[PDB]
This record gives sequence, C-alpha cells and structure tokens, in this order.
Amino acid sequence: NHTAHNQSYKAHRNGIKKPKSHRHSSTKGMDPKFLRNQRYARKHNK
Amino acid sequence: PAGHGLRSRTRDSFSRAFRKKGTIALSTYLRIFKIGDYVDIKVNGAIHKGMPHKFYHGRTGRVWNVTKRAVGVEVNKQVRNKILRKRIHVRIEHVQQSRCTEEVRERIKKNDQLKADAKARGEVISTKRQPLGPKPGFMVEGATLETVTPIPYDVVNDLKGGY
Amino acid sequence: QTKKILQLLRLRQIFNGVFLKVNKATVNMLHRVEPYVTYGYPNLKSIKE
Amino acid sequence: LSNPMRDIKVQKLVLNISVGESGDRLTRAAKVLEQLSGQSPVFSKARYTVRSFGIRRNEKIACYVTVRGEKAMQLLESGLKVKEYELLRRNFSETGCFGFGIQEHTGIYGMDFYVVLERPGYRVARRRRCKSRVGIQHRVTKEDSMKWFQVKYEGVILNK
Amino acid sequence: AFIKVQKTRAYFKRFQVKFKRRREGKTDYRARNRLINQDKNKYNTPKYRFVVRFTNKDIIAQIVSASIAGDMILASAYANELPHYGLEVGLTNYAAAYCTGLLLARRVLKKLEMDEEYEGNLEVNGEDYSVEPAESRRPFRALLDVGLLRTTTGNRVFGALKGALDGGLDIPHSEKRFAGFSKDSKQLDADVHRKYIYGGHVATYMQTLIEDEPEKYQTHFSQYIKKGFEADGLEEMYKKVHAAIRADPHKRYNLKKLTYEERKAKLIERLNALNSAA
Amino acid sequence: GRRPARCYRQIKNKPYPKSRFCRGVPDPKIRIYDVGMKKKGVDEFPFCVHLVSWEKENVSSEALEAARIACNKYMTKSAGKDAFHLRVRVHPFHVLRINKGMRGAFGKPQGVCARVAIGQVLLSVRCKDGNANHAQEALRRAKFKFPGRQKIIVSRKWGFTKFSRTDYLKYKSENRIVPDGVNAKLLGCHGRLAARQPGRAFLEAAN
RNA sequence: GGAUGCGAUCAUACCAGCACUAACGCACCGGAUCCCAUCAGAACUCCGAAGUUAAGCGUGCUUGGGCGAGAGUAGUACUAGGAUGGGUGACCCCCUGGGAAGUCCUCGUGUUGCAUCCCU
RNA sequence: AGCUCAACGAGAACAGAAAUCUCGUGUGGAACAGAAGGGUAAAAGCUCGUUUGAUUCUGAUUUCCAGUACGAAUACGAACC
RNA sequence: CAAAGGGUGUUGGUCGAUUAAGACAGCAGC
RNA sequence: UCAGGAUAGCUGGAGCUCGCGUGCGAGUUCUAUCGGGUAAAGCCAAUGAUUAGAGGCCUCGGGGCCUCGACCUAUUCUCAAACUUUAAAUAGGUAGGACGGCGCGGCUGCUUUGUUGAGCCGCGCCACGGAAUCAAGAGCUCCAAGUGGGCCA
Ligand SMILES: [K+]
Ligand SMILES: [K+]
Ligand SMILES: [K+]
Ligand SMILES: [K+]
Ligand SMILES: [K+]
Ligand SMILES: [K+]
Ligand SMILES: [K+]
Ligand SMILES: [K+]
Ligand SMILES: [Mg+2]
Ligand SMILES: [Mg+2]
Ligand SMILES: [Mg+2]
Ligand SMILES: [Mg+2]
Ligand SMILES: [Mg+2]
Ligand SMILES: [Mg+2]
Ligand SMILES: [Mg+2]
Ligand SMILES: [Mg+2]
Ligand SMILES: [Mg+2]
Ligand SMILES: [Mg+2]
Ligand SMILES: [Mg+2]
Ligand SMILES: [Mg+2]
Ligand SMILES: [Mg+2]
Ligand SMILES: [Mg+2]
Ligand SMILES: [Mg+2]
Ligand SMILES: [Mg+2]
Ligand SMILES: [Mg+2]
Ligand SMILES: [Mg+2]
Repeated sequence: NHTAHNQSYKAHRNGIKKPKSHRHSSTKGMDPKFLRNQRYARKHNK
Repeated sequence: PAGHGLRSRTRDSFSRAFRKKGTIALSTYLRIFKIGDYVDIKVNGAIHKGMPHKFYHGRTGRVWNVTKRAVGVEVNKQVRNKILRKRIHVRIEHVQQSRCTEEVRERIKKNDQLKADAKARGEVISTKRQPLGPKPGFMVEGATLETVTPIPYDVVNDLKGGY
Repeated sequence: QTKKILQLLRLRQIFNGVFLKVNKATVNMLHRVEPYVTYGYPNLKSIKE
Repeated sequence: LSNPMRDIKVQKLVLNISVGESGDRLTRAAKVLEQLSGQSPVFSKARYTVRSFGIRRNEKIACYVTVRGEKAMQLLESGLKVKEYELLRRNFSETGCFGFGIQEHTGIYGMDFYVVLERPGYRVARRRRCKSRVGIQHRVTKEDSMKWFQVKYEGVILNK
Repeated sequence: AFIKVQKTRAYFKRFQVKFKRRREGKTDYRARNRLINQDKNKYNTPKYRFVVRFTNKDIIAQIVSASIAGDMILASAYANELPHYGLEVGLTNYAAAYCTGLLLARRVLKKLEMDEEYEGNLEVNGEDYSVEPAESRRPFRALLDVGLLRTTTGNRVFGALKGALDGGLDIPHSEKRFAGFSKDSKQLDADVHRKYIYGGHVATYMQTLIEDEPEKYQTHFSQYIKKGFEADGLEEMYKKVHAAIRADPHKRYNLKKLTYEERKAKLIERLNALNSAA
Repeated sequence: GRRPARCYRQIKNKPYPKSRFCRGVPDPKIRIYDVGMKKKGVDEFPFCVHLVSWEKENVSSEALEAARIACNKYMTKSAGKDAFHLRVRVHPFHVLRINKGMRGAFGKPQGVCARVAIGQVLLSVRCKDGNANHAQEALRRAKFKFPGRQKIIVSRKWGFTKFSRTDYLKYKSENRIVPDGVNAKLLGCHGRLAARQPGRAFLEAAN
C-alpha cells in the first residue's frame, strides 16, 4: 500500500538542494501601501 | 484535506501550558518587528486567527513583511530533494523574537576593536573562536584519599527502599 | 551518519590513517564512529616513520 | 467594637409569592405586591419543567419585590406583628439573615418575608471597581442577627 | 452532616491566579489591549491614552503611553491643584472635570511646544468642538481611557473630554454622551451642555434648596457657604478659572519581617510551652 | 473453553484496560485481595515475607485467585485463622482479546490479566516471628500456581509499613508513631502547632 | 518609609485565620434637584462633605495549605551506539555515551517602571 | 454594554429529594447547534441595545500538493457600511 | 528447537547448628 | 484507476556558466538559542479505574439504646494507546560577516503631534575572512530511457 523505504536515499542522491539566495528578494506579496510609496520615493530620488 | 484536517494531531502542540491560560500578557503586543529579524513561531491556542499550520510551530524564520496585525515569515521546508522558502503571514501572538543571533552583533564589535588595536601595533592576529582544547599540565596538592571498593551484593536491596 | 563522518576525516578505505587535532568539536565527531576506527596518541617515533 | 460604623441595619426586604402557576392568579398576586409595596414586582420563571408540580420551563410561576428604606421597616413590623414578634431559632441563617412567612395577607395569597441585615461598608462587595470581601469580624453573624431582633422588636426566639 | 472541604490541596494546586490588576479590580485588560496595541507597520509610534479617573474627592487626568517597563506619564493634572487657579469647592463635579481636562490639554501642548499653534476653543457655547488642523503641524492625538466606570450620557468623564477638546487636543469622540444630549431627539442641546460646563446644574440645586429646605441647604453646601460662593456666582467663578488655566498651566510605621533567628526562637518557646502543658 | 495460559504469557501489546472504548469485559476471577486477620494492628505482626516475581510476564486473574486460595488454606491450618494477614499485591487490569479468515480480526475481550515486571511483589504475608516458617512454606505452595519464576524474600520492614524494623522501634520509643490500623504514621515537625498533643510535638524531623 | 493613579512581571504576588497602622490619601459614608439608572438611588449615575477608621486598601504573624528554589531520590528508571555477548525463552550483564520523576528533607513568601502627594 | 456559570452550604407560608426567593463559597467541576479534541470568565458563556462584514473589486499566501485544481482558511490593498 | 518440575550423580559457594567438657554411626544399660 | 497509463522522484546524454582553495558548499560536530509530550514517571496532583483498614462518628438510611452501611478526616494496595502535573535519550528548526558595520547627506504620494519613523538611495571610512573538519569544485538548463508487483535483517 505505502512505504517511505528508500525515499530518503533518493532525495540525497542530488539533494538536499537549498534554493539560490540573492541579495534582493521579490517584493510580491508585501504590503501594497508600503510598496507603492517606495516606488514613488525612488521616482523622485536624486 | 485528503484524510487530514488543518489542525489534525494538534491535541498537545496547540494546547496552552498548564496554569498559563486566559488573558495574554500585553508585552506580546508591545513587541516591535522589523524586516530581517529572526522570530520563533509558537502557536498560541487561544488566538484562532492568523495561526500558522502545525508544521511551522517550533520553527524559526526571517521576517520579510509587516502588516497591521501580522508579520510575514520565511520558513525553510524540506520537500523531497529540495528546500522550499515558505512565506507565511502569522499574527504576532504566535511569534516570539528569537535569540539565535544575540551573540553576533556584540561579537562583531569586539572583533573590530581587537583588530584595530592589533593593527596599530603591526601584529597580525585572528579573532576566530575556538572549541574547547586540551588542558595543560598542573599539580594537585595531596589530600586524604577515600578508598572506593565494590559493594557486596544483597538481594533485599534490589528494590527502591528495599524489601 | 558514519559514512559522512569518515569522509570528513578522510578515512575512505580500511587501514587508512590520518592525524587529527584534539578539541571538543573533533572528539565528539570521533565518538560517533567509534566501532569503525581505532586511535590513540602517537609518539615522536610513530610520526617520523 | 462600639464604633458607629458597626451598627446593624436592614439592607432590604424581599416579599416572594410562589403561586406555582401562570394565568389570572399570578396577575392578581402581582397586584397585591404592587399595592402592598408601592412598586412594580418582578415575575420569576421556572428554571426546569416539572410535571409533579405542574410547571413548564420559562413560564411565570412566581412574583417577588424588593423594598428598602423606611417602607421596609414599616412593612416589616406589620409582618412581625402578625407573627406576634416570635421566631424560631432556626429561622436565622448563618450569614446574618432571617425570614418568615404569612398565610393570610383579588383573593388571599401567602407571602414570604425574608430580611437581609448588613452593616455599613458592605458596598465593597457590591461596587464594580475594587470589588472585595467584607472582613470576617465585620460581617453580621447568626448571633448578631438574633440580638438585633431581640432589641429592635423585643421579640422572643423559640428553640422548640 | 459533615461537608467535604471545597478548598482542598487539589483545588489550590490547579488554581491559576488572574493578573494582579484584574484581581484588584482596577484594570480591564480586554479594553487595555485594544487601547495600546499599535499597528506593527507603525513600529515605535506611541499610542497615547487620555486617562481620566474619579476618586471620592479628586479627579486624576493623565496622558499615558505604554512600554515594556510600564506606562510612561507625559503630562498629568489633578483637580486638587485647581485651588491654585481659583476653584475651591466642587472638585469632583462636572465643571471641575471640564477644568481638569482643560488644564491637562494646555500642559501637554506646553510640553510639546505647540500650544501657540493650537489655542483651542475660544467660544465655549456647549456645541461639539474639534480643533481644526494647523498649517504645518497636526494636532496632538490621544484616546480616551474611561476605565471601569459606566459610559452614561452626561458622565463627568465626557465633561473632562470636552475640556480637553476645548484645550486644543484631538480626541476621537461623538456628541452622543455629552451632557444635554437627548436619547429621543438624537441631538445635542448646547444650552444644557453649556449649563453643566459652568456648574449651572449645581447652581440650580443650590437655589432649589434655599427656597424649599433652607436647613438642608446649610448642610448640603456647607463648604460653598463657608467660602462665600453663591449659586448665581458660580458661572463667573468658572470663567475666571478657565482664563487662569490658559494664563499659566524616612521613619517607618509598618512592622518589618522577622528574621529567621527571631522566628525560630519564638517557635521554640511555643513548642516548649505546648509540651509542658498537661 | 479458555485457552492455555501460554497463549497470552508474553507482554506483547500496549495496556488495554476496561474503559468506554472496550465494553463487554468479563469480571476478574479474583475479587478478594486481603485474607486472614486484616483488622490486626500494625504492632501485632512484625514479620513480613514476599513472593516476588522474577520475570516480565502476564499473570492471569485465574492464577492469582488460585495462589491466594492455596496460600490461605495452608496458612490457616498450619498457623491458625487469626495468626496471619495475606494481601495480594497485583490487580489484573489488562484485557485479553480473542479472534473467534484474517479479515477484521480484532478480537473480542476474553478475560483479564496482570502485567507483572521483574522484582514486583505478587503476594505478601505478615505474622508473628514464631510463624515465619509456616508463612514461607505457604508461599512455596502458591509458587506452583504461577507461570513464571518467583522468589521468596523475607522483608526487613515491620509488617506492611515502609519503616525498617529497627527504625519502627526507634520511632515508637520516641513516641513518633501514630497507629492507623495496618498502616503507621510518622510525626514530623510541620503543620499547625495547636494540632499536636502535649507529648507529640517535635522540633526536628525524624532522621 | 509609604500611599494614590497608570503599569510591567502574572501566586515568592494566591487562600485561610489572627494582629496592627503617624501624616496626606484611598475608602466607607450623606443626599436623590438635575444627567442617568433599575422591581429596588443595592448597583449604575449625578450632587455633596456631617460622621468613622468598623470594613476595604496597606503591613506583620502562622512548627498553616498552596506556590517558588535547593537538596535528595540517583547515576536509580529510561535511553543512542556495539558485540559470532549470556540465556531454551522471557529477559539481562558488559563496552562507548546521554540521563529523569513522586514521596521525604531544608529554605523562601515578591520584584519593579512613570507620575503625583505625605512623612518634611 | 452589563452580568457570571455547574455544584454545594445555610435560611423562607402552602413547599417535599426536586417550584420560587435570600446570603455565602464556587478556576469553570457549566455553557458555547452536531463527533471528538483544543479554546474561552468584567468572555468566546448568559441577558439586553443597535444592526446586516453572511457586502462589492482584484491579486497574494497557507492547508492538499505534482508544490496542479477544487473545498477551506489566513494576511493585506482599494470601496461601501 | 525444548519447558515446568526433579536427582544421597558430581563440583563450587552462602547461612545456620553441633563437636576433645567426647559430637555423629554402631555398640552398652537419659 | 488496482496485470495499465500519465505525473514527480531516481538515471543517461548534451552541454553551458564559473572556480583552483581567498571556495559560502556539507546525510558531521562545536557554540548560542528555540520547539516537543514518546520512554520513564505520577495517582501520597485533575479525569477515569481500583484494594483495605483507622479515626471522627456530627447528620442521613438500615435493621436489631445497640447496631451495619452511608458520610467526614488522615492514611493505604494496584493501574491507563484514545488520562496527566512533571519529563528524558535519540531526532527536528535557526544563527556564527564582505549580501558586515559606522558616519554624514538625500528621496517619499507611506507613517508620526513632530525630517517622528519606515524602507530605499548617494558619498566617505573601516572590515586578517571572523567555530572545528572536509570540500576527486560549485551553479544552471535542455532532451530522454527504465521503473511505478518488491523482498530480507
Ligand atoms: K483516524
Ligand atoms: K512458579
Ligand atoms: K461583552
Ligand atoms: K452566589
Ligand atoms: K547439582
Ligand atoms: K511523574
Ligand atoms: K488518580
Ligand atoms: K511512468
Ligand atoms: Mg481528491
Ligand atoms: Mg499523506
Ligand atoms: Mg469596554
Ligand atoms: Mg499486537
Ligand atoms: Mg445611597
Ligand atoms: Mg481597619
Ligand atoms: Mg507551609
Ligand atoms: Mg467540543
Ligand atoms: Mg474567512
Ligand atoms: Mg532446571
Ligand atoms: Mg505478467
Ligand atoms: Mg517521467
Ligand atoms: Mg530538549
Ligand atoms: Mg501523541
Ligand atoms: Mg500521552
Ligand atoms: Mg508509560
Ligand atoms: Mg507491472
Ligand atoms: Mg504497488
């Protein structure tokens, strides 16, 4: 029916793969009110 | 779904501590959360809104968003051969500020001054910590020696308090 | 676990040998592969040979 | 012990008429209290349905009214006068309270007289803010209530 | 028959004590939580509470902000210090509450160095007032914390609220609870509200007793008579007090815990006495 | 009828006591756990001997009653009806199931048994020093009623109390012992002082 | 040294009984015209200041209960790894490591922030 | 917004084990539509007042998981209440 | 593959009792 | 749909982007910190189950003043996958720098009583690599096979 046998072995053949971490992360899902003002702040930045 | 509800197997994990029920102390609501801070997720059983899934209970994550009543938290989750960066929003009642990096900031300053002091005198050093190493030799003053020997066996003593 | 630790010690073959500095970090690693290894304190003669 | 703030007084007088059934009788019984006390009585409802007593749940089966001040004293002496200023020793509760019942008094209805005795300062247990408990020494005891009844109305306590 | 002890060992083992302020009957933590909880995206933005408390003989007003170590007092005003301004009697009535609220409003604005910009209401006519925002600065904002009292129409707490509003403070509110508001008409009667601000209701009662029960007037208003205050002269007094406020706003007697040695010595004496008995 | 005891000798399942989940459980065979003069005072029977289990096994309630009856009869004849107190120290709270193909094989409750551990006392007898031989012999007969291996150990404690015989006399001579029927209460130095009696108040704990 | 207002920590702070308190307070307390409030001016609300520290609040005490801490229980129970270890088995010793919990015993009974006021 | 429940103790004409009324104790031993678990005491329980956020517009996230859908839930944004 | 339970088979060990003031067996008249 | 298929995983081929110990990687430990309710333990703690006496014997029933049982107090034997105050071992999460820190300025329609915050930007300065061990290196993409009956300790 079911078993986890050998599944950890399969995962470790090429894993465990950590996601690539970049200096800047996506802003999707953050507070739109904060994001909208930040866009205006960069627009008038000088 | 698919044979298990959202809060299945949470009889103990989501229950309040003994004699620690009722009103939540207000220091919880006076905490300040900033982007990049580390927080430990601890579900409070009394607050039923914004509560994370049982998996995230007892996990430490990084704050990536702040809302009126909740903080966005990034938690690593291992799925087969990959680690996923799970982004969840949690009400601040379920999060505690973690002390996992409490020693970092103070350590950096001490390292900076030690290098600065060594730089002025032209002596290259290393500020790295080291694990416990072997102890040096030393002398111990003699004292009365207590002799330890095996005890004769007694069946009557093979029970807490004896028979 | 044992397989990983022996690799970190560079013991990939039976009867291979290596030196190891003594500290709590290394000693605790060695404690976890006890039945697969034997070790001790080498004298000057042993290191020379 | 002789401080003026330790003087006993009648906090309130409660007249209860448990007719045991709704309808015209309850309406007439309520009118008796209103004229006897001068204020609108309250209609109590049965907590549980009991077929033996013939009362259904959430049905008005009794009426009572609370009286305070001079009228409580005026309406209390009348009850004791009918009772001949004599009460049984068991009629006094351990919490400094006592009561009696008359069966003569629309019609004729039997009333239930209960008196609550309190010293000044009982507000501490009644106020909303800083609600507390009255000191044990300051509470009215069973003995204190008996002495008050024996000096206020020079009554007699029959142990029987 | 013998009754089982209700408060046994098991009862106390599992008993959880409420918060000290709750079991002392002084703090409603449901209200407090919703008063001090600030939006997390506002960070260290204090949420000030206009705390008004009434005692049997005094009125306490405070501007309070919450912190982990405890509440911080920005400004305070007591009705007991109103005699410094002229008000000698009735330090707990509706008019005194208005004066106390006004004094706090001018003091906090004085501390914030913005009292010149916001002078408050200059025409106290009993109408609902709210200080309009200035040009280069918004008015100070605070929230009313009434405590455990009942928020009834005409309550003294709303009299202090009106004084704070007339002093130039922004306090969210409505007119449904000011003195003079009518439940049926759903309107605020300015004349009645103005009457309470200057103690007109107090003056009316003083005149009623004089005409009907002069003996009761002497006792019920002994302090008023002792200081030569008449019913018709109360309105002028409060107006003078309001102008004054805007012009310029260890031996031990308790026993000490016995030391371990002292307590043990007394225990031995009792123990020996009990043994020597019988 | 009932299966041979070897079928359920080994402790293989988690405890399965009678509860709202397991219904229709037959009553245990053993219902009496104290025999003899059970009203005798603590000071009457100083001697105490135990029949101690030496294996981890299940003991059926049927065997427990059989051992009690066998031990009781010999002791009554050998020593008398009022010269001993026998107490069964084990209660059967585990329910055994029986499956009367393998589809839906979860069995119905058959009987009850006791989950005994190594070194656990099975039976205890207290009497006078003069009847020590009879008490040990009575437990010997009861040993043949149990499935595993037991052992006879003479207790160093006073009867069924938790105090050693030397300590019991030491405390009793100091007037620190308050009889409580078969039990013995030791007076310390705690509680309300007025509760104690003139000759029963102490400054230091009994050590 | 304390009280009061708002608090933080939420029993070392709770519960029970007994005892005690200068000053300012805080209370109890007086009244029911007005706002408000009920069967009920008890409560809530408004106005007031004759009386009392009786209670509340505060402090102390108890071979008090509870709670907190230590010791001990105990290197015991259990447990990670090891053995062509013992044993018919059930189970158990030893090797490289980790390591509890009632009873019993001793001790403790809050600490503290802002503001105002009394002791001054 | 106010209130405190189950239970017990001591009292009151008819009235009793059990009607209603009074005081006291009462950490929830009650209640919260239903299974069980968790949770809740100036409340999430009980009684009253006013009401329709059981509304409109997308997107994001969690649970399921292939990191697809559906169901369900959560945190925001922009409106109207 | 073997059990409970047994052996005055034999080998170790543990507790107690008796014995040059004469034990034990047999013999003798305690 | 259950003798099948697709899907992900495991696998090959094709490479590409870099790197040469200054690696930012690790089925390991160390240090710091966080979560847990199994083993054991507990009932002399809640809930449930359960044995016996002792004292008090007020008040309720039982029978014959006596008397047994109910009751109350302090003890006591023995228990729980769907009980629990407490509570391991093993295992689980996070962190240990150059994507660091500080100073001086600037931007905003968001936020504040408040150039008060929040995030971001510019300039200047500092930063011996900031635990151990190892690192037959690290990352990324494409196309596709087989497999989707397992069995043993
Ligand atoms: K299930
Ligand atoms: K046997
Ligand atoms: K409410
Ligand atoms: K009550
Ligand atoms: K042999
Ligand atoms: K335990
Ligand atoms: K129990
Ligand atoms: K396939
Ligand atoms: Mg499906
Ligand atoms: Mg699944
Ligand atoms: Mg409120
Ligand atoms: Mg099984
Ligand atoms: Mg009154
Ligand atoms: Mg006093
Ligand atoms: Mg104590
Ligand atoms: Mg439920
Ligand atoms: Mg929803
Ligand atoms: Mg054998
Ligand atoms: Mg085939
Ligand atoms: Mg494929
Ligand atoms: Mg842990
Ligand atoms: Mg579990
Ligand atoms: Mg469990
Ligand atoms: Mg267990
Ligand atoms: Mg196939
Ligand atoms: Mg298959």
